[PDB]
Amino acid sequence: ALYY
Amino acid sequence: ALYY
Amino acid sequence: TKGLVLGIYSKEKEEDEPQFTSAGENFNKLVSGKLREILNISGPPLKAGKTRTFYGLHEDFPSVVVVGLGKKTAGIDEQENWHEGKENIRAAVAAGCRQIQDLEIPSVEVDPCGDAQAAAEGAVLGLYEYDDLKQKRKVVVSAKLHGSEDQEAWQRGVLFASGQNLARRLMETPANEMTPTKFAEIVEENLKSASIKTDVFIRPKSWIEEQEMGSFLSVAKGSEEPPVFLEIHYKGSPNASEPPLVFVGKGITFDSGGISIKAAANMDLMRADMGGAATICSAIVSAAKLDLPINIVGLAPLCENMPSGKANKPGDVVRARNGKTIQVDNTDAEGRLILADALCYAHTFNPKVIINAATLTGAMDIALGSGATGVFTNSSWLWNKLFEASIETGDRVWRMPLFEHYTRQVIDCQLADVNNIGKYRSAGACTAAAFLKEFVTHPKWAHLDIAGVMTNKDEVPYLRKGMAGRPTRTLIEFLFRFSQE
Amino acid sequence: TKGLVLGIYSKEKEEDEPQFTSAGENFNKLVSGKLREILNISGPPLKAGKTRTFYGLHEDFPSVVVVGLGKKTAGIDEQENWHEGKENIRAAVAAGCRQIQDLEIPSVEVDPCGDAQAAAEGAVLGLYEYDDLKQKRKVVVSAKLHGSEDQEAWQRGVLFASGQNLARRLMETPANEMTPTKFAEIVEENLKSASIKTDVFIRPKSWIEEQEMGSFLSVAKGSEEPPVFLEIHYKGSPNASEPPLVFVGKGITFDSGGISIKAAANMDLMRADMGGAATICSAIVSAAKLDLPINIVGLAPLCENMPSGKANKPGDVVRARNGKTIQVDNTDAEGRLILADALCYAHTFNPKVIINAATLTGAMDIALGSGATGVFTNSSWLWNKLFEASIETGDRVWRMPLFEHYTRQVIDCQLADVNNIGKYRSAGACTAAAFLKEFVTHPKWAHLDIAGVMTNKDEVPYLRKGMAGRPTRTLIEFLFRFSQE
Amino acid sequence: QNLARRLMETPANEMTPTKFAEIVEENLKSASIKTDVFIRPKSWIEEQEMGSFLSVAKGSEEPPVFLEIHYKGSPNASEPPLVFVGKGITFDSGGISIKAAANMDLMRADMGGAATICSAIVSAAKLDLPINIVGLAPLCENMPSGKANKPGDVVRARNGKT
Ligand SMILES: *C(=O)[C@@H](O)[C@H](N)CCCCCCC
Ligand SMILES: *C(=O)[C@@H](O)[C@H](N)CCCCCCC
Ligand SMILES: [Cl-]
Ligand SMILES: [Cl-]
Ligand SMILES: [Zn+2]
Ligand SMILES: [Zn+2]
Ligand SMILES: [Zn+2]
Ligand SMILES: [Zn+2]
Repeated sequence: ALYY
Repeated sequence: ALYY
Repeated sequence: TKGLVLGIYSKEKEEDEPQFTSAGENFNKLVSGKLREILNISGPPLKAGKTRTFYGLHEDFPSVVVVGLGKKTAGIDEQENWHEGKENIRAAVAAGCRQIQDLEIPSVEVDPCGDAQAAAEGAVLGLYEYDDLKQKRKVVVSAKLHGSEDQEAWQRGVLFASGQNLARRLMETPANEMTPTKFAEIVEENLKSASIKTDVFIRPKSWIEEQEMGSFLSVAKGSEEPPVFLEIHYKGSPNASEPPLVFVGKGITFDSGGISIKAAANMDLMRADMGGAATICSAIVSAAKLDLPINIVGLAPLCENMPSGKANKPGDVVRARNGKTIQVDNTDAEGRLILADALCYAHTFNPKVIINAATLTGAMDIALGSGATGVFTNSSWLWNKLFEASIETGDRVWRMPLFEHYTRQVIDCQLADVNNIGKYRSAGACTAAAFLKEFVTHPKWAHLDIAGVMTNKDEVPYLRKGMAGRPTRTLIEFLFRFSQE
Repeated sequence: TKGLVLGIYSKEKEEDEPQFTSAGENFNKLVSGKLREILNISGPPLKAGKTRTFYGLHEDFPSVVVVGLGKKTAGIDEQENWHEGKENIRAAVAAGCRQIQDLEIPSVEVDPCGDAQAAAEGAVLGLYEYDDLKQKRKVVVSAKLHGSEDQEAWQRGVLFASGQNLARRLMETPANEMTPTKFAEIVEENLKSASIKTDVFIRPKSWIEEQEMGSFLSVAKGSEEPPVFLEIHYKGSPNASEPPLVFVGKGITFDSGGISIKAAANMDLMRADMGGAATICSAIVSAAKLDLPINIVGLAPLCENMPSGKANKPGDVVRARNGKTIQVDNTDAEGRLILADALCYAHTFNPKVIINAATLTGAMDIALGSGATGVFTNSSWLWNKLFEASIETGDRVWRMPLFEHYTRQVIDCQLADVNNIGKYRSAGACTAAAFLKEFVTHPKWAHLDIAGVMTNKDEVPYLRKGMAGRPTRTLIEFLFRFSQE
Repeated sequence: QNLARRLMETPANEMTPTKFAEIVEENLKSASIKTDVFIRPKSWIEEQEMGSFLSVAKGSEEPPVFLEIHYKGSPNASEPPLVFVGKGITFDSGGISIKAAANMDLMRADMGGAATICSAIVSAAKLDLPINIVGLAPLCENMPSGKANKPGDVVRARNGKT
C-alpha cells in the first residue's frame, strides 16, 4: 500500500 | 522535514 | 437556569437496569424518579460517549444531558495502553457539554462521574474553541463541578486541561499574530501569573549571536521577523541549587520550508510548527500552577522559516554552538537546525533530564499518525516514566528507535560533520532523531516528535477539530510524578 | 591452497597490544611470530569490521586476512537492543570472506572468533550472491570452520544463514521465474529435504474457490498467472495432536499495484513482494532442519497483482472467507486482501500462536526503514519472545501499535464492513495492521510488516546489496526457544 | 432518485452492464405493462455498426450491452417519443490513459447518466404519464488491457464519422  |  | 450533565453506566449482566453515577441517582431522587422514567421511555440504552437530552425535569435545570460512561469498572486497558475509564469519562462529558453549548446555555454543572479530574478534562478540553478572530461565536460556557465533594480533583482537571488549551491557543493562532515575540510575551505573562518563583528572558538576536547559535540563526535569517530565544525558569525546588529538569521546544512560528519550499496544499497548518515550544512551555506554566517542588528550565528557539534573498540555501554549511558543522541540504529540515543549538545550550544547566518536543517530520505522521507521540530516548527509565504518565492522561506515547544505523545516514556527509537530511527517504523521523542525538551527551534525554499529534479531526473525541496541544498533559503528569518520586 | 580468516580484538587500556583470538595466536605461533610481526609493520590497528591481508605466511595459507572484532567482551548493548559481540563477528568475518573471494580463492577456513555460530553466519550470509542468471560470476567459495572444536555451533550458524539465504534467493529471483507455482515447488523440495515429517499441499485455484477465499481470488484474477495457496506442515512434536504454531506469509510474486498502478521507478523491487511468504517458509524449513520438537503449519497465498480487463477495480466489494465484506478502494493494498483469507484459514488449525509476515506498506519503510521489522501484536508475551530472539540474531524488531484509533479508520467504510485503505494518509502501517486484526480472533497473534527490511544497500554489513531475507533468523530463533520453553 | 442512487453506489463488480440492465428491466416492468425492454448484446451492437462504443468496451472482459427501454404511455401508439440517452460506463479506470489511484473508486458511478435517465423513465411509467418515451444506455467498462483502445486509434461511429 502507498501513502498515498 | 518531508519524505522527500 | 443552568444545564446539567449526568453520567450513566452500561448495564452489567447481573443488573436489572443501567446504573446512574451517585449524582445521577441523587438527581433522579430529587425529581421523584422522573429522570429514570423519561430515560426508559426514550428508548435504547446510552452507550459510551453517547448522549440524550431531557427537558423540564427541574426548575433549576431546564436541560439535563445524560451521557454514557461505558463500563463502571473500566480500568487500564493493556491493549490500548491507557486508563479506559478516564477516557470514557473525558469523551462523554465533552459530548454532554457540547450539547449544552448548542442549546446556548451559558452555565453548566458537571457530574464528577467517579473521577472529577477526568470529568473536568472532558468539559474544559471539550468546550475549547479558538474563536477570538470571528464575529460569530458560540455561547461562552462556564463549566463547574456538580456538588462540593470532589473539588481538588475537579480543579486539578481544570488546570491540566487549561495547560493543554493554552498550547492549543498558541498553536492555532495565525502566524502573523503569533510571532516569535508575541509567543514569548504570552508565555511570559502566563508563567508569571502562575508563580512569582519565575524568571523569563526573551533573548534577542544579539544574544543569539553572542551565544554562537549559528545553526538557529541560519534558519531565522530568511525572514524579516525577528528571532528570539525564549528562556524560562521555574524555581520550585526548596533547594535553589537543585539541578533543573530542562525542556526544549521547536518554535518555528511559521514553516514555508524556505528555499526548499513546501507545496501549497494545507501549508496553513505550519502556523503550528511552534507546537513543540507551545507544549513544553505550557507544561511548565502548569507545573508552576501546581506548585511542583522542582526546578525547571524551558528553552524555545523561535523564528520563521521563509524564502528570500537572504535565506538558507541548500548546500550551505553552518556552525552549531558546539562547533559541529552542518550541511543544510534541505532548508525544510529546519527544526533539527534550531534544536541543535538549543540542545547544546540545555547542557549548560547541569540538568537532571533533557526533554525536547518538536513538530519535526512528516515521516512521524506517516509512521503513527495521531495515535501517539513518537518518543526517542537513550534512557529506558525516562521512556517508562513518560509511558506511565501517558496511561493516566490518555495522551499516548510510543517509543521509536535511537540506533547507530540511523546515525550513520546523517554523519555520511559530503561537506560537513553532519547532514541535515538523511541519505535516503526511509525512516525520516529516526534519522531526524539521530541528527539531534549528535548534539546530546546527556544520559537521560528524550526527543518527542509530535508532528502526527499536531492536529485533531475527530480521533480524540474530546478535542474539537483544530490544533491539539498534545501531549501537554502527559508532560505535566510526568513532572508531577517526578516531583513526588 | 586455502585462504584463512583470523580475528583480532581492539586493544584494551591494560593490554600492551591488541589480542588475537585463540586461533590467531595459535597461527602466529605456528609461523614463529611472523603474523604479529607483519601486522605491526603494516601500521595502524585494525578496528571493528576492518581487514588487512598478509601474503606468503604459511605454505598452506598463501593469503591470510586478519579482521577486527572490536571489544572482546562486547555483549548486549542496551542502546541498540542486540548482542554487539555477535554483530561485530558477523560483520568482520563477512568482510574477511569477501576479501578471500576477491582474490579468487575457492576455499576458506574461518576463525570461530569465540562464537562459531556468529562466525558461520557472517561467512555464509556475507558470501551469498544471487548470480544464477549471469555469465560472469565471482568464484564459488567454500567456507569451513578453522579447527574442530566448535562444530555444532558452526553448523548451527550455517543452518541459520542458509535459511535466510533461501529467503534471499526466493525474493531476488525475477518474478517471471519465481511464479506462485515455482515458489511453492522450491519450498516443497527444501522442506522435504529437511525432514520426512512434512506434508506440502500446493492448493490450486479450485481449492481456493471451494474455501470461499473471495478476497484472495479478487487479487489473483487480474493476472494470467495461476494462483496457489501453499500449505506446509512440519510434524515435529512427539504428540501428533499437539496444537501447531501457524505462520502466514504474503506471497505476491509481483506487485504492479493493479488498476491502482505503481509508478515506474524501482518497480522491479516488487518481485520481492513475496518476502513474507519467503521468510516464514524458510524459517519453517530451518526449524525442520533443526529437528525442533514442535508442530508448525505455514500458509502462503501466492499470486500476482496485475492490471488487465479482469482485474480488481477500485470500489469493488469482495467477500472474505469469514463472510466480512471488503471495499477495495485501492488495488495496491492487495497484501491485506490476501492475508484476510489466509488469516481466517489459520484459525482452523487451533493454533498456539499465529504469526504473519508481509512486505505490506510503504509507510513501514517511511516509519523505521531497514533498522527493524515492525511488529504489531495483541500479546506482550509474544512481543517479548520475538524481541528477545532478535537480540541474539541482531535482526532487530520494533513494536508498533494496535489501537482501536486505527481500526476506526478502516471500519469507517461507504459500502462494506471494512475498507482496504485508510480514510487518511497518516499511519499507513498501523491502519494496515488494524485491517488485518479484523480477521483475527486469536489471543496470540503477531503481524510483521517487513517492507522496510526487504532490501539491503549497506546497512547490514554482512549482507551484499539486494533482497535481504529478513527477519528469517529471528523467526528461527523464536521457534528454537519456544520449543525449549 | 433512490433507485438511481442505488444503481450508482453499488460496487462495479456487482453492477455490471448486464446487472444494471436487469435491474432497470425489473423496475420498469413493475411500473407498467406498457413497456418493452431490449438488453441488446455485443452481436447487435456490431450489427448496428457502433464502432465508437465497441472500441471502449473491448478493453474489458465484461460483456457490453446496449439497453433500450420503451414506455408506451401515449394514447396514440404512433406519437413520436421523447428519447433519453445515458452514459453507462459501469467502471471508468481511464483505460490506457489510466486515472490516478486517488478516489478512483467513485468511478463506479460513471453509469450515473444511464442511472438517472433510466430511473426517470421508471418513475414516468409509475406516474402513468400519457407520453411515449425511449431510454437508451450504452453500458460497458473502460479498462486497460492487451486489447484496449490505444491513444491515436481511429474508430468509426455509426453515422460514419471517424
Ligand atoms: C503496497 O503498495 C504494498 O502492496 C507494497 N508491496 C509495499 C511495498 C513498499 C516497498 C518499500 C521499500 C522499498
Ligand atoms: C519538515 O518539513 C518539518 O519542518 C515540518 N514542520 C513537518 C510538518 C509535518 C506535518 C504532518 C502532519 C500534518
Ligand atoms: Cl528537521
Ligand atoms: Cl496492504
Ligand atoms: Zn520544515
Ligand atoms: Zn518545521
Ligand atoms: Zn501493493
Ligand atoms: Zn504488495
